[PDB]
Amino acid sequence: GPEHWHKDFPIAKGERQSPVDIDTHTAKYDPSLKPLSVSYDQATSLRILNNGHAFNVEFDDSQDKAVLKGGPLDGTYRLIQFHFHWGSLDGQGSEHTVDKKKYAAELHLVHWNTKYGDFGKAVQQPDGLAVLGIFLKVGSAKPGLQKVVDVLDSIKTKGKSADFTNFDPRGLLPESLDYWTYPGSLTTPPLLECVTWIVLKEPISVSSEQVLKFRKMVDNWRPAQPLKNRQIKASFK
Ligand SMILES: [Zn+2]
Repeated sequence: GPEHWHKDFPIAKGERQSPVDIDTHTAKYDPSLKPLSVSYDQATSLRILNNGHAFNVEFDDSQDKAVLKGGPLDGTYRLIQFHFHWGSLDGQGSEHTVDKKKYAAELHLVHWNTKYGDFGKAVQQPDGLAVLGIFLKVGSAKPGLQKVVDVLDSIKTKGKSADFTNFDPRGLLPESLDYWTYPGSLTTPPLLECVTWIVLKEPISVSSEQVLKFRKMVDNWRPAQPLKNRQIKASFK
């Protein structure tokens, strides 16, 4: 596991690895950051599948039917999938941290830069993927989330999948798209340094009834990585 990733994947000791802690004092507000555009009105989900590390909802990236522009990014990024990381106890579970503070879970909406013509060729570049990072606090319910948790048992174990259509990812957004952003990597192997992270300040809510159905596979995240030379910029003053 994570301590012995550097064996098979030596990018793991790299100068741009993710996730990172976000000490808010140093995270200086950049006003050249345009604001965050999200066109998901024609997002076409295909499958939900437990891959024996987490569960991924797959999307149709055949054309610009669900795209991410603005923020720090040059061009159009296509939604390809989203998946979660989550813990055992609930004061642990998120990949990223804020002043060392940790959420129950983190939701990662993954997009790839159409400059490069598919995910395969995108993952090979520094500006290849843009990953939209959203925290989960446990609290008020999430109707957006409810359509997911429902079907979690028709994929109990590693390898099982399902049809999963007309899922609307905009149900997973918070009311504030204020964000920190830094250059980083996949949090899981192959840990490729091909990612412009977009971590949102505002978490969403999920009910206790929702986090328990997500286990009935725990602590499936990765420790804070060294920030090295990198600046974290912030969209909010
Ligand atoms: Zn992830």
